Order: sequence, then C-alpha cells, then structure tokens
Amino acid sequence: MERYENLFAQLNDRREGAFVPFVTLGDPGIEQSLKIIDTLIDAGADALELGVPFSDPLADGPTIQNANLRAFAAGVTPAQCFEMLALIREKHPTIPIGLLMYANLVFNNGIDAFYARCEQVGVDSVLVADVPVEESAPFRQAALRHNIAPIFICPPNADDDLLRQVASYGRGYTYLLSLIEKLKEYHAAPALQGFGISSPEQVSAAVRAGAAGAISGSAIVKIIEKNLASPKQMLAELRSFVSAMKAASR
Amino acid sequence: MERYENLFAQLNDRREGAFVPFVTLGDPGIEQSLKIIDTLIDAGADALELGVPFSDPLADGPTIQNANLRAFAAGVTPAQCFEMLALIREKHPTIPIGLLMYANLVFNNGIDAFYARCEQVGVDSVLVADVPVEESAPFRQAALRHNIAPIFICPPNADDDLLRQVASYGRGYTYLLSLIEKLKEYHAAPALQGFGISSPEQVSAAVRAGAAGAISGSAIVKIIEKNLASPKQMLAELRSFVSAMKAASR
Amino acid sequence: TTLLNPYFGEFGGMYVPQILMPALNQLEEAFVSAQKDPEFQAQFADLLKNYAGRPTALTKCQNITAGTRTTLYLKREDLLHGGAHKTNQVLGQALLAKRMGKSEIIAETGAGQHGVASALASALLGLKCRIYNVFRMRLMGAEVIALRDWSGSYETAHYMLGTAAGPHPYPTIVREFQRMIGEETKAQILDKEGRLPDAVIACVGGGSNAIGMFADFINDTSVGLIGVEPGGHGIETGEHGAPLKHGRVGIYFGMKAPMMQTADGQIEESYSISAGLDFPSVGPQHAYLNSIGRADYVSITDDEALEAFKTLCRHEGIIPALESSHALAHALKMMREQPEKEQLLVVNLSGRGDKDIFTVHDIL
Amino acid sequence: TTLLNPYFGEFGGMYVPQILMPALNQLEEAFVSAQKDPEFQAQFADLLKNYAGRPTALTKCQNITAGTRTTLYLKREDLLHGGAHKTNQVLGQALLAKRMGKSEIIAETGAGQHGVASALASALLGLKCRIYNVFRMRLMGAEVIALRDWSGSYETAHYMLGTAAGPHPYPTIVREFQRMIGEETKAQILDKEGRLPDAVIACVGGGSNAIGMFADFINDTSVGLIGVEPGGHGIETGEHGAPLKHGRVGIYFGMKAPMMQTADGQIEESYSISAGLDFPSVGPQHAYLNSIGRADYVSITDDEALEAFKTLCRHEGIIPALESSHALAHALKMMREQPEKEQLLVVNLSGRGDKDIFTVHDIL
Ligand SMILES: O=P(O)(O)OC[C@@H](O)[C@@H](O)c1c[nH]c2ccccc12
Ligand SMILES: O=P(O)(O)OC[C@@H](O)[C@@H](O)c1c[nH]c2ccccc12
Ligand SMILES: *Cc1c(COP(=O)(O)O)cnc(C)c1O
Ligand SMILES: *Cc1c(COP(=O)(O)O)cnc(C)c1O
Ligand code: NA
Ligand code: NA
Repeated sequence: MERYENLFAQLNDRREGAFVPFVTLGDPGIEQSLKIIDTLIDAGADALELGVPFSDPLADGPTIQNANLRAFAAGVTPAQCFEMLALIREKHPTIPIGLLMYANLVFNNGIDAFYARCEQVGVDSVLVADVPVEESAPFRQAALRHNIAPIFICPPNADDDLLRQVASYGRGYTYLLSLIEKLKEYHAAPALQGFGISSPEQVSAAVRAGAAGAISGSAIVKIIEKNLASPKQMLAELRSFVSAMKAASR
Repeated sequence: MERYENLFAQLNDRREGAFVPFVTLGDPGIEQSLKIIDTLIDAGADALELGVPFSDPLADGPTIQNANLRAFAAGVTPAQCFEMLALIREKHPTIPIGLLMYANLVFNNGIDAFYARCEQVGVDSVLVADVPVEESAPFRQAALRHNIAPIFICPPNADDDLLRQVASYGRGYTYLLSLIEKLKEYHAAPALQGFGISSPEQVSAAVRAGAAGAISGSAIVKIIEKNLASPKQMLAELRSFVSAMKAASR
Repeated sequence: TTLLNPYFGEFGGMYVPQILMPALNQLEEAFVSAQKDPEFQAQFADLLKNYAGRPTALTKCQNITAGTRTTLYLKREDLLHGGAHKTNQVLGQALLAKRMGKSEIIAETGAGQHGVASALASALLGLKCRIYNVFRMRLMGAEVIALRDWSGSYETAHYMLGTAAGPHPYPTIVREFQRMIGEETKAQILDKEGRLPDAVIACVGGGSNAIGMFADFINDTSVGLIGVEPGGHGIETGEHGAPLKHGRVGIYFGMKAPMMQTADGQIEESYSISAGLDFPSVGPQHAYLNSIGRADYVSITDDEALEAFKTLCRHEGIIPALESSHALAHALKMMREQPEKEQLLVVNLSGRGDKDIFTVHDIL
Repeated sequence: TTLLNPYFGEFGGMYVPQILMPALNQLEEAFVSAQKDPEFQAQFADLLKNYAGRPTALTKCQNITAGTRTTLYLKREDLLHGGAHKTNQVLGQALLAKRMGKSEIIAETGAGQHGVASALASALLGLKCRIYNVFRMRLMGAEVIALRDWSGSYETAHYMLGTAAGPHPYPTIVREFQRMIGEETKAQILDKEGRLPDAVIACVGGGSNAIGMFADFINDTSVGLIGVEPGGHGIETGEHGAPLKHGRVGIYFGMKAPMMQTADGQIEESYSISAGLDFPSVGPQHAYLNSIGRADYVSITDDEALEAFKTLCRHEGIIPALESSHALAHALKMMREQPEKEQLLVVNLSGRGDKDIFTVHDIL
C-alpha cells in the first residue's frame, strides 16, 4: 500500500522529519506491549519498528536483549507476535510498520511463507539483522513478491559499492547506522538515522544532516525497563519522551 | 669372652638345643622392657637377640615394626638402648647378647666406633639386617677387632658359594632363615633356625634337623602387643611361653 | 564478492550483520595471502614442530582388537601441547592476526579448552587476549571477562573462532590449519601398513578435529570418513547433540547448517556427557560431505562413550578425552558387531582425558 | 660379585637383606643382556616413539630472555605420554620384566606420578600391576593396596623403582633408560645452535630426570651440569629437600648416599612445595659427580619455584610442573644476576604442571 512512500510524502510537505521508535513485541507482556505501542503512536510516532524475540540475537544491544528475555519470560512466541501485528494494523491503517527479524525466524518455515504472513497481517517492511546485502537475494526477492519492503543497514564503514547495493536493493527506507548525499545520489530509499538517538537535539541534527528521520530504540526500551512495577507511569513517561522527540522533527 | 662358644659347649654336653627370644629394646618402654628381658632370662632363655628402633626397618616384619613404633613413642633412642644394654650385662654376665641392627645406625657415627661401644657395654654379636655378605667387609672387620661376633643370615635360596662365605665370615652363630650339614661341613658357627618359630614342636624339630637352636621373635612380641594394659599378665604369659619353648629344646 | 567459495553445497555463507563483513573479507584476503606465502608456512611449521610437538604419533592398539580381524590405530593429538588438537588452529589463527598487524585476540569458551588454547597461543606470540580452566587462562595472562566487541575493534583485534563453523572464511581456515592431522595420518599409515585406512573415525562437536583428519583423504574415495556426533542419553530422548543427522537446517552463528532448534525456530541446546561436544550446530563442510554421501555420520551415547573411555585405559594405558571416546566407541562397535571383518581403522584421539578424571569418577 | 660396578666413588652399593641379592643379581644380568640385544633396543625404541611420543621437542624461549645475553631452550618431557619423563624408564623396566619371563609389576608412589606411569606401562604390556591419581591407577587396571613382597615373589614379579636411586643396578638402569633425554637434547641443540650448551639444568628429587639429561654430556667437559634440589622454606629453616648439599652420608634404601637424617641416624623427611621432590635422599651417581666437581648442585625455594612457574605461563604459554619449575628458577637466576653474560642454557622441563593447578591456586 506504499505506507512508507505516503508517509515521507506527507512529512516532506510539512518539512518535518520522521520519528520511528523501536520496541520488542510482548515486552513486558502481550497486553502491556499493545498498550505501549498505542501510546507511542498517540504520542506522535510516524512509524514503528518492532522486534520479534529470538533466542540468539547477534546484533542486539544489551538493553534490547533484556527486552527479549522479558518477552520470552512472558511466554511470547513468533505466532503470538503475528497476532499482535494484525491487531495493531487493524487499529492503525496508515502507520508504517517495520519488523526487525533474525534470519532463522524468517527461513524457519520457508522464506516465502514468512513474507506471505507479513503481507497478510499488514507489515510494511522487514530488516533481517544477520543477512548482509551479499546474502539478501532470496529474502528481498520474496519480500518484493509480497509487497514487503526489504530494509538494509548502511554502516559507517561502508564503501561506494555497498552504497550502490543498499540503494538498489533497499525499499521503504534506508537504515543509516550512526553519506546521505551519496545515498540520494543513487536514489536510495529515504534515510533514517539509528543508534544512539535518545535526545531531541539528535533528531533535529539528523534531519538537518539530510536524513528523512531518526529511529530510537534503547532509549525507548529503557523507559519500560525502569517502570515495570508501575505500568501507568511507564506509559506516561513513554508519551513524554516520544512527544518531545517528535516535536524536534517538526 | 666367647659367651657363644661357652654356651653351645654347655648345651651340647646336656644334649639340648638353644632357645633365643627376640624383643625390641624399649618396647613398650624402658622400664617395662628391662623387666620383660629379665623375665625371658629367668624363664630359661639361653641367649638374647635385641633390636634397636630404626626409622626405616626394611627386613622388619609387621609385628616387629609395631614394636619399633611403641619404642619410639616411648621416646627410646639408640643412646638409651646402650644404657639398657649395659644394665642387662651387669645383671647377667654369661648370657650371650646379640643385637639386630640396621646399617645406618652402625655407620652413623663411625662403624668402628659403634662396635667399640658394643664391646664396652658387653654385647656379644651384631647382625646388620641390610648388609649382605658382599658388603660386609668393613662391618665384620670392625666387629672382630672389638671382639664382637658378626652374624650373617643364610637364606633358603642360598647357593654353595654363599654357604662358604657365611661359614667363613660368620662367628658366634649362623642365623638360619626358615643345608645344616653343608654349614657344618664348612665349619660354620652353630646354626639357629629363625622365622616362624612359635610352637614347642618347632623347636624340637629344629634341634632334630641338626640346628643348635631356634630363635623366636614375632611370637614373643605378640604377647607384649596383647597385654599392654596389663603389665603383670604380660610377664606371666611371657614366662609360660619361654618356659615351654625351652623345655622343648632339652 | 569473495576470493573463496563461502558455501559447501547449500551450507555455509556469511550470515552476519553488515557491519562485520569488512572484517570477514579482510580475514579471507589475509588468509589467501598467508597460504601462498612460504615465509608464513615456515613460521607456522616451526611452531607446530618445536613448540606444539608435531608430528604426533600414530599408535596401533593390539590389545583392544585381540581376537578380531580389526587393526586399530589411534592418531595421538592427545600428545599435542595443551592436550588437544585445538592448539593447531589457534597457532595458525594467531599468526594470521599478527600478519594483519593486529595485537589483540578475542575469544570465548564453554568448558575452557578453547579458552586455554587461545591464551597459551597469545602468551607465546605476544598478543593481548580477552576471553568470555579459568585459572589456566589467567595464569597465561589471558583476561577472562564476543562478535559485538569484534564489530568495533576488528582493526586491532582478531576473533579466534574455536571450530570449523561460523561464517566464511572460518570453516575453511580452521580446516586448513588442522589438515596436518590427516596428512600425517596418511604418511604414517602408508609407512606402517603400506596402504590407506579402510576408514577414519573422529567425533564431531563443531567439526574441526574431524575435518582436520578427513581433509587429506577426501580425494581418496576408497577411504571411509566417519563422523561421530554425541547421542547423549539417547536420540529418542531428545537429549543429545546430533544436529547433523537429527537436527534441522537453519541460519545461526553466521551460517546455514544443520541445527538443533524448536519447531518455532528457536535454537535449542545440545546435551552430552562431554561438554566439548555441546555445540548445537555443526560445520557446513560436514553437512555437505554428508549430503553427497562422501562422509557418513553416526551417534554414540554417554554410556557407550564411557565404556570406550574405560576400555582404552585398561587395555592400552591411554586416558582419552570423553569427546574422543565417542569416536573410539564407534570403532569398537564396528569391530565387535563383525569380528571376522578385515578392516584397518584409524580413530582420531582428539585429546587426553585427564580433565575428565572427575566427571567419569562421579558417574561411577 | 657383579657384572657392573655397583659404586660411583664411595656412593652406591647393594645394602639390602641377603634374601634380596638373587633378585638384584638376576636383574643386572638380564639388563646387561638386554643392552646388548638389538631386538630389545628396537622394541624399546618402538614404544618410546609410537607410544610415548619421542623424540620430544626442544623449545627456545625468546620472550623470557628478552633484554639479556641468555638463550634458553626447554627440553619438552612435559610433552611425553603421561606428562612426565617417568614414562621413559617405566617402559624400559616393563620390557625387562617381560624379558625375564615375569608377569607382575610391584611399585609404590607418593603423589601418584610414578604409580600412574607404572600402571599405564603395565596395562600396555599386559602385566599385573600392584601399587602401594589413585583413580587413574585403578582406571588402568592397577591394583592400589613393597620390597617385602618382592622378597618372596621376585621369581614372577619385578620391582619397578621410580628413580635413579636404591640398590644397584637400579641407579644404573634408570639412567640408561632415561639417557635418550640428553642424547636428543644434544642432537637438537647442535642442529639449532651448531654447538653444545654452556649448561644443562634439571631438578633433582631422586635424580632420574637429571641424570637422564646429564648422561650424554658427562664426557663433554665444556658442558656444565647443574642439579637443582628443593630448598623448601629455606635451607636455614631446616625444612627443605636438599640432602646432597645439606644432608649427611648414610645407608638407606639399599644404598650409601647423602641423606637427610637426625644426628642420631634416624632418616628424616624432606619438605618441598612440590611433592615430586620429597625423596629424603639422592641418587649415588649425583653424589659422585658432585664429589669430583663434574656436576654442580644448588637449591631453589618454593617462592622462587612458584615465580618461575608463573613466569613460564605468561611469557611462553607453557605450564611446567612445580618440580621442573625449580630447574627453570635457577636458569632465570643465572640470567637475571648477570644479564650481559652470553650463555646458551637448556632446562629439562621434566613435566607439565596441570597437576599443580590447584596447589599453586591456593598459595595465591
Ligand atoms: O538502541 P538504539 O541505539 O536506539 O538503536 C535502535 C536499535 O537497537 C534497533 O533498530 C535494533 C534492534 N535490533 C537490531 C539489530 C540490528 C540492527 C539494529 C537493531
Ligand atoms: O618374628 P620371627 O618369625 O619369630 O623371626 C624373628 C625375627 O623377626 C628377628 O630375628 C628379626 C628382627 N628383625 C630382623 C631383620 C632381619 C632378619 C631377622 C630379624
Ligand atoms: C573441544 C574438543 C572437541 C570438539 O571440537 P571439534 O571442533 O568438533 O573438534 C573435540 N575433542 C576435544 C579433545 C576437544 O577438546
Ligand atoms: C617425580 C618427578 C620428578 C622427581 O624425580 P627425579 O627422579 O628426581 O627426576 C621430577 N619431575 C617430575 C615432573 C616428576 O613427576
Ligand atoms: Na554439534
Ligand atoms: Na632428594
């Protein structure tokens, strides 16, 4: 449905940046997680990046790893995640929803079958953390066949040949890991700066650097990690953070 | 003073065998030991074989080893043994007294000096348990210079050449380990059968075999080992055993 | 784009975050160069020989095979410095790190075998080692505190993988730095028997000692290659470590290979009396050799391995590692099940079992 | 009457009960025959090579000597099967027992090193072993329950003495069955340096590993022979194990040699951080070499040995036995006390220190 294409179009007309928060599905629990996500959206999140708990997350930071443990402890499973995803899409028809996956969970019951399921629940993009552009062929081909945008990470130590690949293979948005001109030169999908984004000034700096927006995960998860015993205060603090970060993109 | 030569002479005129008991000096204690030895002699012992506690007794049986531990535990030392030996000789001028020694205790402060000390206290013979005939030269030369009889063990697995040596180097008596004709053929010192001698019949069998007598140690020590808590009963049982064994030699 | 094929049939690849590709590409390039550099070979050979103790002996066991038509030889990697074959590949990787101008080593270990091996190599070659036997490692200057750290420090630090698994070119590098096991075994067997072995048998935890023995015989079609995975309490109990034959293909640890995972796709744990064979997956080359039928894989339970352990101690005076005991256990079965079958076998005794003196004690 | 001289100067002899002489004479005769028998040599060499792992490597330590004019080489007996030089002589004695038609081995051990070595040899050569590491011995069929037993069973059993001490011909036999250590060291050093060592250093507990290294160099007057006795807590404290230089000559264990005894003549005990050097006496040949000034003996305390232990681990990646650490400790002193002195040294690393992993741990 080109939710990413539509979002960036509207954002550019309002000369604003995008603010995309990241959270682990089912953390700290299915019920509380769904409420967290609705608070993030109501607060002003332009898009969502959602992770599915995996047993061995290589490129997962410490704060993110604890989120997975809380999810697993709650009894969260990939099957339950897709149930949540369908529920989220049913309440929010236009917000772009991107998944942060690990290769085995996608390859498990068939690559093509996984992306078929994403398209069925309404997912817009999928970023396979442990699948480099050199091994992406089957994943991005299957993603495109099911109208799912294959997202690629552009590292800081990336050369020109990688920039071209990421620009050619990527769709939806380019995950810029904390160069924007070169990406636009190769007509890459709108860049979103991620990693380290936890303050309002960073979001403005990103938009001023030439990026279409910024992604924030650790900061978001940390608020959850420090209010487990107070669900209400959790949502309250999440709303404030998100509201401030989004205000910086305007 | 040729106590051995004199003893065998008298014993042969009475057509009797010799009965020589063995005990460890200072076992279970200096005072009790001296009393044991006087009981052995009064009971009818013809000669004595006395051992000096040594830290590493190679050719020492189990029963004998425990005797050494009891002696050491009592604080017995080689110096104290010689003090006892002088006391024993002062009370009994004719009884032959033989020592059962280990090489280091003799070599320690000089081989010649050790035998000089034996002659001073009245010792008649010395058997160095860990000194074979092949290494006896310095010991027997020093023994003879101090009128001490060098005693040698004639094993059961002894060949003709060993019989000749034992017959030529030995004096006092030949320790026959449990062949008598060959020894007499080579004019060896009177043979005394040792090892296993614990019953009256064995002493008669020995004398009938052609030996001048028999030596008994383990049996003697065992009586001490089983009456430590009853000094009186100890002497009583020792007297009975010795009396019976000696009666068998007549 | 790589210099060497990252795959073995459908198994292998480089499934790691994009940020780690430069490190892998650099490693492959340095390896390709070192392999063609006579100076590197001479240095590597010198350490293996005058430091590690190679060549290792090839012992014939006449007591164990008495009464049968089986002739058994044991490749003595238990006699190698450190007590295991692991030393061979850590020395090579250590030299590669220096060749790349690196001065730090990054590693991790479970039981501690690989941790100790990396530490000893690092102490010798003057490298700063950080690891994630604890006393043995510290005694050798190794700092006991992985890929995450290597992500932002690979310019000055090398990640010393401990088995013939993980992303390319590790599977290929670990094999080449362990292949002298098979090369020596071949020269030794030809000298003693004047012919090649009917089969070589080695335990398969990660696949490094096994591939080291197999490598040089792969082109000798007449030679059987038998890999032995741990059966634990029994395959049917589910508590085992035999993913190659009883697992399912997935993507983990930077590679596509047989793995022990839940129906959902969550990597599971592999059990075995020997911690050294706890790797929940297996090297890609082994998966491939199995697929085409060049190599055969079987499993041995804890009880069978334990029995092999006791049997070698009493009949040959050699105490094998519980890991190596799985290999010996299968050889004994081959012999016992068909005592009149004429066969010349070689079991790779990957390590000594002094470390298993307590483990086996309690079980008894 | 014997075939070989039982003495080394005034030290040696056969001070045992008469009943044991036939056994000693028989042993010397069989040994003399075996030494001239090519078949025996070939069998012995075959075991050492294909079973024990000889030749052992000669490792140069460049990190430890950095900054000085000392070149240090370590003879790797720690790489021998069993982890110590002991294996060499037990294999030989085991073969001699079979040559004599015997089928039983009698032995005793303190820490268990020699006990294990005799058990492994017995299991290999099919011999019934009785000993007076306990699990390791039992695991190899050895029965863990001496001269007394040998007295009345020497016709079917051989007493496997564990060091170059005791009554003739043991001192001589243990040396000959350990001399390959020195022979290899000589060939290896000549190949690597093109000259003989300035000095060879080895720890002296009983004297077997030391005499094994010394033997082949005795006729090379330019080569220094240095034996290192344990100093324990310090010579002046009395708690040590250095009888050769700080003991008194006596007669014990069937021989006349330096011993640690009371003024009265009662054998005392020798202390050392390393149980392997607890022998209260020393081999007669060593006493003799010292008397004529051919070999020099010194002592190293527990602290110095411990320091040498830690130093080799961090600078060379090798964990030496606390016993061998005494030898290394003296070499380090020779180097440290005169850093500008040009000297080529060889330390006999008699064994690995994995067994001392706990001992050194507690001390720390
Ligand atoms: O936590 P940070 O610094 O705010 O960055 C978001 C990041 O964690 C999230 O996008 C993410 C979760 N898992 C990943 C795996 C690979 C790359 C990125 C991710
Ligand atoms: O104990 P028995 O079997 O009765 O034998 C006396 C023997 O013990 C005694 O003469 C002896 C004590 N110590 C020795 C050393 C060597 C030879 C003999 C001995
Ligand atoms: C660690 C270890 C193994 C397991 O590794 P592979 O990579 O499967 O060889 C096998 N044997 C020994 C002795 C080990 O220490
Ligand atoms: C037993 C042992 C020794 C002591 O014996 P010697 O007879 O003095 O060699 C020395 N080193 C090691 C490693 C030992 O195990
Ligand atoms: Na595995
Ligand atoms: Na000593």
